[PDB]
Amino acid sequence: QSVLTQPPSASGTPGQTVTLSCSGSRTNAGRDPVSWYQQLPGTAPKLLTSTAPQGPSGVPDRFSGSKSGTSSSLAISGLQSGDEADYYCTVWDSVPGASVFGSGTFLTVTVAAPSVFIFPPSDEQLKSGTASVVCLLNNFYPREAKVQWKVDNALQSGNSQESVTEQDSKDSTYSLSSTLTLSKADYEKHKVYACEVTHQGLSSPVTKSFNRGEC
Amino acid sequence: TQVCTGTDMKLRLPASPETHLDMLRHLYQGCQVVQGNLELTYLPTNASLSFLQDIQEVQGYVLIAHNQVRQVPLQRLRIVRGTQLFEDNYALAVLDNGDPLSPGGLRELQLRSLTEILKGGVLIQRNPQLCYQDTILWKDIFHKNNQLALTLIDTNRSRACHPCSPMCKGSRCWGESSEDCQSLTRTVCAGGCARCKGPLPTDCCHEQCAAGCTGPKHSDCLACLHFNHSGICELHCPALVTYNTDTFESMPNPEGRYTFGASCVTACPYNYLSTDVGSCTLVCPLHNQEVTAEDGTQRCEKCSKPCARVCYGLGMEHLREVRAVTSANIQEFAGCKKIFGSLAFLPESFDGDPASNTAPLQPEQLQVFETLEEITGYLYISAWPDSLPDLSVFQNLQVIRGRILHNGAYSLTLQGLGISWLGLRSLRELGSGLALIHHNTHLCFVHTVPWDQLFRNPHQALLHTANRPEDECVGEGLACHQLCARGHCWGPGPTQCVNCSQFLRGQECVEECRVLQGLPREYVNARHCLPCHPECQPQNGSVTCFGPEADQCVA
Amino acid sequence: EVQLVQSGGGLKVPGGSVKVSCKASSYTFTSYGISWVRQAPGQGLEWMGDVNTYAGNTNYAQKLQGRVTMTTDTGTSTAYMELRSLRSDDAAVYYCARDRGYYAFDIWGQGTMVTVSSASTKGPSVFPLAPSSKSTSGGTAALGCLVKDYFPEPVTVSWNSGALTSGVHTFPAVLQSSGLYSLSSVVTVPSSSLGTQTYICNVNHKPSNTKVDKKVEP
Repeated sequence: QSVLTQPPSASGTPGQTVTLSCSGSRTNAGRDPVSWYQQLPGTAPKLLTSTAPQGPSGVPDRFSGSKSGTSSSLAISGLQSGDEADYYCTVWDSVPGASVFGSGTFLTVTVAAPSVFIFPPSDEQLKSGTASVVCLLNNFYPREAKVQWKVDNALQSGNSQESVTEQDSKDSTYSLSSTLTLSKADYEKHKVYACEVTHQGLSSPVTKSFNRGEC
Repeated sequence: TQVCTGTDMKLRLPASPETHLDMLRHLYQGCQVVQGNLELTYLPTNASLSFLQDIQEVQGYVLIAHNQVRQVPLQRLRIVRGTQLFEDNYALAVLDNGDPLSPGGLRELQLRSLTEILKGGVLIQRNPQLCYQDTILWKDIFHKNNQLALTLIDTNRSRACHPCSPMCKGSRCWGESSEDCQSLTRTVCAGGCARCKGPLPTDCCHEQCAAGCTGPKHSDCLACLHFNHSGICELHCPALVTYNTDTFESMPNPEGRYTFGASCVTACPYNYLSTDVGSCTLVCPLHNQEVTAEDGTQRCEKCSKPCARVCYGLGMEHLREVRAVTSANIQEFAGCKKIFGSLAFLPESFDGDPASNTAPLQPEQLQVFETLEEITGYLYISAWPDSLPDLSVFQNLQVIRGRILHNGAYSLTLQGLGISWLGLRSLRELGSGLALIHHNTHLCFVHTVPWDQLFRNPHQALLHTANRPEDECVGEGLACHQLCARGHCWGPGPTQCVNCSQFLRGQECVEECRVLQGLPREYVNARHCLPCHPECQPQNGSVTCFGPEADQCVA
Repeated sequence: EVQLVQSGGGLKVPGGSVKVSCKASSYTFTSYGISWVRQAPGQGLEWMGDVNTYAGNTNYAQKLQGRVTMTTDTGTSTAYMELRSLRSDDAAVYYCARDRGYYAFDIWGQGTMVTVSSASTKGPSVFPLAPSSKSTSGGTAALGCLVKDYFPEPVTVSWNSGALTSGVHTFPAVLQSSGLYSLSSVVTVPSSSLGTQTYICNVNHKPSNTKVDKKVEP
């Protein structure tokens, strides 16, 4: 009746043989409820395989899914250049039946280490009640990154909102925009504002920070 | 051929349009009486409707909608008995034959012969080119004891109508012409007079007569109120047996007849069940079996024993309101040698109702129907599982009688499949109805089938389109096998022959029968090959057996 | 080509309703079901309910019962998402789909635009993000203009009256919990023009007709 996708992100270079997963939470049918989808950025999802190992018409043969016990497995022969998408599965058994938290792949055209910067909130927004410290990541790959805050060495939670650009038209790398939102009554309290950036392209979690007041 | 049969497709758009017109032209081309709903919908304008031109009676309703022809030649249309009615009101309804946003659209009813509307009302709305439809004294049409005298009529058009005919008495007319003039027969009549041919009394029609006359007799009638007894519009066809009034032994009455719908016949026609009680049907009356009679007839006789169990299809009994076969009813059909009703396989047959934990139908399940021989209803397929390359779970299906027909008209339908050949080998009779086979991309061995011998009546015809091009079909090489007689097969190889060239050995065609050389000597019987008795010594070349049983051989 | 087309793509105030349309074409409408499914931003799928075309029957999921009515329209061929008592949570994309086969959903209307937030019209204030010693990775420096708290969408950003398009990254609007959106729009330059070249951002919120220019400098 339910499922879980690991990973929410796997990456891939051409010619390669790929795998995506899904864990059925009960001895589903039976066999043949499950089906996988392809999601292009900002357009309608479309079915790819169903009855697990059966393509429809208009979905290519380098696609072919499968199952084993209570787990399904999509398969791609040699990956290609259009396959930039998030992939969802479904155990269409009984009702109500569930979707999955989404395995989304991307096209690794030479991993790019992110350009990590830091920005204290401007001196006018500060006297305008609110505050915003943006931590820009520039030109990286894949879209999979780890962005966290350490306001004076204490991890934050809930007081921030991420954002990520549409894949670049010419180089195939992104750009990320973390924005911690706080108040004027709280920013005057702390001093340090760190943004540790762990990424599958940096050898170790690269970290930046600024000093409140020290320009 | 006088009598045709209605459709029953309402306003629902025709599955295969490129066929649809050619469906109509077949149903009624030749037709006079029409036992049931004359439905003429969706027709575009380049559409020669010259087959209706013969239709008198129509027992059903008369539905005309979403067309586009500026004119439908239903000009001889005497009477429409509103037996069943459109929306259970209207024994005629002309709806949206105007254009989907000089122009097209139905323009004149021209019904210049429609005297009587035996039951039900009239409903003529939204036909923005239609004129003189109010301009009819609708009250003369409706029967006297028509207690369904209700009418709704749209007059709005984008077109300005012309005056009637000068040669028209009142402003009353069906069409602008002078023969198109409403000719009245109830109000302008003399006294009690239901129907008459003029103000005079002597102009009165018979009582049994019913839509005017050309005389005072029942044998002078323009229609019948009960039964056309061989020219003499009657109340009751003479029943099959007469009573002495005193004692009451009733030896049969030679000049008795059979009520066929509106008729009075001696012998109920092809697919129809003659009865004990004197009717013709397509369902025997209760506590009857459907026998196969000392002639060739189907017939409906009694049940001494509580009658033996019997199989039912969709549109029959507990299955009546069921529409498709699913996993949750498919098993009922196991063991069934003859299904009363019909089977249909829609694409929801093959992905079940998860809303109701109804499993999808698995292609091994169908292997029930190989026990089935005769469907008394229709057969309709629109999904068949991707695998099974052929409709052969019906390999033993012998006859389809189509006393139900899909969407009114079609005894065997097949669309949007993906089979690669048919495979009904045993299918000999297509009792009634049309076969529709369209949009099966991989379907070959259709052409290869000799439909003209399955069929039973002239109005019948197989219509097909969007299939797999039968020239590209010898393109991959597919064609009947050498042992298939007269070039005719249902699919590759000598299982799917239609008649074996020489003999049959089971389900496979062969050149000859082992009377002389094969591993066991056989004996021929109805051009079937069958074995002799195993203890009848192998002869070094000559004849060995001489029959199936234990004796007739050698030693 | 078989199709589903969807409308109603609008905005809504919490505690109102909308009834999304779904005109299905090029297939016998009645002999497949029709289903709806929703998709908030950044997250994924979530199933609404069923709707046997042929006979109405339904299966609106738990998270939405009594708040949802789904309706066929055989005569004209359309399915309708009658959704009620909505709120911020219920802002998503509402696709419609059949289920030919063989079991999932195959054909997909584009989905529709449904967002909920109780705000009239409101422009943003544009506060810049200045470069210094902390934004120089190598010889490249980054400078921007933080555009925050506006309503409604959309907003169009140009750098230095247009001349500077390379390096420009304008992230999509992140809707604050406060009921308004917020964005960021930087530009990566060689760190040799900081002072030589003049750096300003020209924003455009048409619904409010505000036109802000914000010089960026260390």
